[PDB]
Amino acid sequence: PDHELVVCGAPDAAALTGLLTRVRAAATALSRPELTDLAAGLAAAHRGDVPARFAAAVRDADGLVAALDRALGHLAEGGRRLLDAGRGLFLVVGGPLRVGLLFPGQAAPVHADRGALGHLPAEPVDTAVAQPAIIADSLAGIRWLDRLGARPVGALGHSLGELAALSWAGALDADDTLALARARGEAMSAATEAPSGMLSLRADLAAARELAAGTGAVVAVDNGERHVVVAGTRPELDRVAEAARHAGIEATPLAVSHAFHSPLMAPAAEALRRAAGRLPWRRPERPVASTVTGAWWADEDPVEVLVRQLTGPVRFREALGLLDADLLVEVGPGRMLSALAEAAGRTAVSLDAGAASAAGMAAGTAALFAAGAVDDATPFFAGR
Ligand SMILES: [Cl-]
Repeated sequence: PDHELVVCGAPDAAALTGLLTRVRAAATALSRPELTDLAAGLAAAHRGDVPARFAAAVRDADGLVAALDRALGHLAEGGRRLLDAGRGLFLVVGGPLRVGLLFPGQAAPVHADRGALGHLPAEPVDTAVAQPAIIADSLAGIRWLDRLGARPVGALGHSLGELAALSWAGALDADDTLALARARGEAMSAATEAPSGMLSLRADLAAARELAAGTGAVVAVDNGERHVVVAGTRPELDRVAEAARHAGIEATPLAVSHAFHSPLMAPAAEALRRAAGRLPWRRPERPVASTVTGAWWADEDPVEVLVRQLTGPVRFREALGLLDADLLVEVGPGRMLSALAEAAGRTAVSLDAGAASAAGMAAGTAALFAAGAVDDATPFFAGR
């Protein structure tokens, strides 16, 4: 792999300081192969009840020494919790922490991302292909969490990702979830009755509703105080873009040929209802914060919820606020939701399941171990 995962731990902070000092001395000038041997040994030796924990994803021995210097500096100042998702460095004394899962949906590319630089097109996703492709990578990430025995507090899924979150929660098996994703992507790829799309606003929900009022456009995706997407026909979107320029709000056209999460998706929701009502749904057994209802899942009919999902807004801000978690781990390809969660002020890292780079699998697994949601990092060293 291109990133190595280095874990260890000790009974308390003073003991962890001693151990990290020793690992730092031993790491200076190790070759890559030597680093892998050290890391594989440390994962074998530091598993089970490991009270105080360090984990880092590193490119090389110098990266490891850098990460240890940061962790040592932290402990020296009496710190007991250092969570740096963007550097894949995690240190926790007195855990476990609460870890929540994020299940992504389809990417939301900008139509013509400048470039000149703006201060001075992209093709839409093929949704019938993309939806089952993303769900397959998320189901691979759930298998990784199952191999590790992960113990998160709850999950949420963005749009499509709610299907994976329900599968993780036991409402539907993997094969049925993948088949439902195929059906959903086929339904949602059908043309809308008239040309339509989506427009991203750097603004909050009330500001978006003010710009959309009277235009025909509607809120499609509520991602947070800094990001709301509206949807509608092209004339409707043009009204909002004009209103946004007058109000001084940045409106960015997205590369999509559908007003997803608007009433123009009603025909697709009818087709989805047929596919969904044929499945042996079960009550979820783990907490799911729905981005359809903005509330915890509780005895809902899944057919009704997943059908009105298509026409109503994605309540990612509300669902993310419900999920009480010191650390979030994204379980899916890419880092779409970790980016969204970071923009809401939360700490998040992506496993980036199915990626060429082991960057995400090393960082994500480091986060799960240091937070105490998994007890054993040896699966990262298996079967290379
Ligand atoms: Cl709302």
